[PDB]
Amino acid sequence: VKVHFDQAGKKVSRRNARATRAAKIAPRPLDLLRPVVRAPTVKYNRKVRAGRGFTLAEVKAAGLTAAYARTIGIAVDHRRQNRNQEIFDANVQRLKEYQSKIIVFPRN
Amino acid sequence: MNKQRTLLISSRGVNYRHRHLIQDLSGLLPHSRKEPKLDTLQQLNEIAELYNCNNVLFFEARKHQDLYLWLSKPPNGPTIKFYIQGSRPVLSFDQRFESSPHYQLIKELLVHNFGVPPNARKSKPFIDHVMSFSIVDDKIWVRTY
Amino acid sequence: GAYKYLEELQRKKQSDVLRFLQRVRVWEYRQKNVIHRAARPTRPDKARRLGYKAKQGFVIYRVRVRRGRSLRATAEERVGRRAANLRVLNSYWVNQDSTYKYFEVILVDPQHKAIRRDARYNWICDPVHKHREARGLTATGKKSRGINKGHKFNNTKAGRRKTWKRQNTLSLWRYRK
Amino acid sequence: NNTKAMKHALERVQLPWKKHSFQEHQSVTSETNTDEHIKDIYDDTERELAFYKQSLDAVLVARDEL
Amino acid sequence: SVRKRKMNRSSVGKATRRNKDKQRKINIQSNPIIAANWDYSLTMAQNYKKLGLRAKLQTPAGGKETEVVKKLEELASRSQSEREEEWLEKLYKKHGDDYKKMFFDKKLNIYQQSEGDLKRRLLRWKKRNG
Amino acid sequence: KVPPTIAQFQYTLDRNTAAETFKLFNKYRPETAAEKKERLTKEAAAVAEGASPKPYAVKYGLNHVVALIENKKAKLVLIANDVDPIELVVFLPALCKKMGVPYAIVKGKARLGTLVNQKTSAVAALTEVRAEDEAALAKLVSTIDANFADKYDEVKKHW
Amino acid sequence: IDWFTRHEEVMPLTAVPEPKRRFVPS
Amino acid sequence: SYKKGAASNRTKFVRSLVREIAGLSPYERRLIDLIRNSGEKRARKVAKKRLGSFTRAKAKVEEMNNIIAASRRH
RNA sequence: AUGGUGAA
RNA sequence: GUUCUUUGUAAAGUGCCUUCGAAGAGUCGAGUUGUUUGGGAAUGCAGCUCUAAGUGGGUGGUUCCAUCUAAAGCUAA
RNA sequence: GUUUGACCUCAAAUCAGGUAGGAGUACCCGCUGAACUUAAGCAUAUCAAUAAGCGGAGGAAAAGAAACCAACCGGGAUUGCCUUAGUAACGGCGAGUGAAGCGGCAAAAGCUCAAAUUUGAAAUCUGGUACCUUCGGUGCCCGAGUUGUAAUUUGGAGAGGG
Repeated sequence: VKVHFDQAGKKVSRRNARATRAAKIAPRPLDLLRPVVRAPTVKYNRKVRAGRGFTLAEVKAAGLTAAYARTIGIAVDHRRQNRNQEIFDANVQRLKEYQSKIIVFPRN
Repeated sequence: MNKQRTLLISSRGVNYRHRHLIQDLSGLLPHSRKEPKLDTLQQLNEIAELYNCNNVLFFEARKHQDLYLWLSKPPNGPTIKFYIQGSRPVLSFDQRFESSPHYQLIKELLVHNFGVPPNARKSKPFIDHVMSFSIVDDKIWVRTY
Repeated sequence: GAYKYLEELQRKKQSDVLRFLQRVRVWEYRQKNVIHRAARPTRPDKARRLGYKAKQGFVIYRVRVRRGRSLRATAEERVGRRAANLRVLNSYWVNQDSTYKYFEVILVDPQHKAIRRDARYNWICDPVHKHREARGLTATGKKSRGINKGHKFNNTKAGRRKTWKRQNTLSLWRYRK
Repeated sequence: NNTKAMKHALERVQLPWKKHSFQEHQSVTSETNTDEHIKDIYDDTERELAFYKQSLDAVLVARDEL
Repeated sequence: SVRKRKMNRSSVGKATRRNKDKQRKINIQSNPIIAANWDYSLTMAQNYKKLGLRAKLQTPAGGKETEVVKKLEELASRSQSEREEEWLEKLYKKHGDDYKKMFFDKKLNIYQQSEGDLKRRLLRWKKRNG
Repeated sequence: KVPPTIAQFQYTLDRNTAAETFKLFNKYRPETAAEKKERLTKEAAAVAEGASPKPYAVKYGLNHVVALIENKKAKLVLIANDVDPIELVVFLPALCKKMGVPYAIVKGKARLGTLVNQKTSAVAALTEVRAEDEAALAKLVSTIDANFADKYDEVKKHW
Repeated sequence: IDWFTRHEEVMPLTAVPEPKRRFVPS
Repeated sequence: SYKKGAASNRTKFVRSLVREIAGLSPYERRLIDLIRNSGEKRARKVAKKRLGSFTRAKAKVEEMNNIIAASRRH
């Protein structure tokens, strides 16, 4: 019989983990820019949720390349497909807004 | 005159309850032909061309809980779909089988398919059991005693 | 190059050419020990597509096993005990008899400096890969553990003891559900 | 589902059993047993008994012809 | 315990480690502008909002420009080899600007490069030289 | 009992033709590790202070030869009979017969190794040649096709 | 019976272009 | 399956080359004789029993028909 | 029952 | 931050145009004897017999359509 | 040449450099596997894909970049938590057994081979040795290696050129 006594302990663990990741990845926002996706099954199709990664198509239409996308902190998925038109539009707008916000520091 | 052959065939995926039904009825039928495996529909006519079988029983398997049995004839057979939730047999029947062509045609099939030809290859002289065929709530009920 | 021709030649196993090679080699491998070292892999196309480079540090042990637990894993386990310094990478079928089966299990020396360098194979030097065959982490071991993806492998995907312990031990929170 | 092609199937598929003996047919057409008169269709009580009688009384039709 | 009982008993001592304060107060390390502008009394997310920069790109579970200009400040701010240059001198003095003749040439243009390759390298050569 | 595609070997090239084959092939040695290294240091000493055509040599990798036959670039192909896995080279005489590239089964694998700066070679081929030895090469092609191919037309049969 | 090889081959089995690396000195 | 598995002249060449050089397996050696004597009907029966499914035995007997026809004539 | 120790 | 050196007709990236373009077999599968499960479409595995294909093959949905690419391997939290 | 020389194979040594055993074992990964006990006697269900035994690892292990789930205005490596749910389903329907996709979250990272030729030059590596700025670098010698070691490619394609 397991008991989760460490609910308070592991929240403090997880928070300090994020604090270290903040200290090491200083200007960057801890997590990658994830897409916006329509959920499967009749029950949940009304819900629109955070997907895994974009696509080569959504990345190419935004105005950047796949390998470069990952270095600027955009999660890229390759097995996901662009069947829906409205989702495609929403993600492209999401990337273009993100590209206006980003400030990529020089390597010198 | 009554010289026929039965051909019990199955699709990918059969065990416990359904394989109890396949193996025991293959044992109970002395003119049965037990085959390995199939995957799809048009091929089944050419399966009958091999063994000169006058009958066919095809176990199709779809939505994980159900059952879909296909009964047909070799040359130009009109098939009927089903959805159910080694001595010489005696074949009993029903009044409501003769009420419509819908049940009269399947009665004809159940006579010579699920029954027996007298000149079977593994035919035993001694009798043991009967075959109960009857309709209640738009469906058939068969028990062997 | 030739590996396409060999790949297709190894398909027709009971064909006249390969049939003759079997009956000669089956006699020859019975003359030698139970567990012994072959200098070169007899089916080199198969050796490659299971991760063998013909450089210093790679070893091809030939192993004999009885017929009628799995035989491929037993073959790997036998060479693991004899050649303890080596690490089992993969194994493959070469030849069989009525009484015995032969496998040409391929090994890597983690201690040899030609492997400690190059990054394509230096992963095997990591102590987490000591006796891969004794834990079923080889190709045949992972096969017998029923570890794939699908509806078929639901009860044995991420450890069959792990999913049992998860399902048959009560879990309670601070503020009870 | 039309009945024209169904009757065309009755032309080609159906074999004449009346020309031949009951030996070759071996099928008792247990007529006048409608079986819509069976009480308790969801409890499976009279459904067992009425079908068992339908099967066993059919043997006696074939018994004289045997 | 068996082993712990000896370690308490022995005159060897224990490898005493006090490292619980350092698990909370983590210093920032990867950016000097941030290193000056980071209140350690505040949390992670509170420090980001104080600066301006976003701490999370997704809609967060649960509930809730002095520095950024200095980042825009730091955002405001290849030759050819000796043989390559000397080889291009040989081509230019021989032909001039006839790139068709230059790539159909065998003695000076050994590696059979296209018109576009030779002219590009000559443009770079004409920048460093005449 | 040997299945006909095995023992299409052992019916090898004879004494005099094999000698003449090496009289040609020993002219076309690959430049050895020492010779190649010293040449490049000569190039380093010269070109750093103050043109050459493509040099012909024999081609000797199994993958390289199986490329060259069916390319088609090979003219003569020598094949050793003694190979540890025989199945490595059994298809190769058939490949040459199918693509119409003249081949010869030579006797001894180390015998191929000598002309090639290796221990063993299993297969050796001469893709291209200097102009002086062109007529000699084509004569050897006819010599090999008369001795090896025409005498053993029945080598595809008989166990 | 050397059946398939009796019909002697014509174009090579590939169609790959041959690179510029096989011409200008290496 | 956009990259389904196109013909590939080289792969077709290698498969048919090996098909003759290897010879014939004992069941196939029996099978080709069974075609010439007992017909294509009984050949498909033995091939279905020997192999797994009938869908395999069709393409197998069809391959044997191609081998026999091309051997004797050309 | 599992595993072990002893034994005219 | 502070410098010392950066080279070689070197190493890539991007868009357009042109010519090609190979992806794992005693394995997949098939029958059967056991083991595994609460597993109904013997699930998973092993033993034994036979053993494939390339506009292929595996898995699912009512006559097509959708979905991946096995039989090789590495990897933090 | 009745010599001699290439290889391949089998040897050798108190040679040079290494490495494996044993302890610990809570967790993990494999292998093997009872009985008291539950439904009425006990062959399954049931104790139990337990305990003991055996083998093997690590700071975690294992798992993992789809031969996946789905039937939707599709999701998109794996692992864990909440929920789906005591539902589907199975069980002399009984002792009862007992999931999974979706959804919310924790954490997020992808890639390397084998595959068609570097063929205008095995471009690679081991070892010995001499020095140097020594978890190594360089020169020289030796061996491995064409029965293929490097570079380039892994379907998200990719390569050849322009």
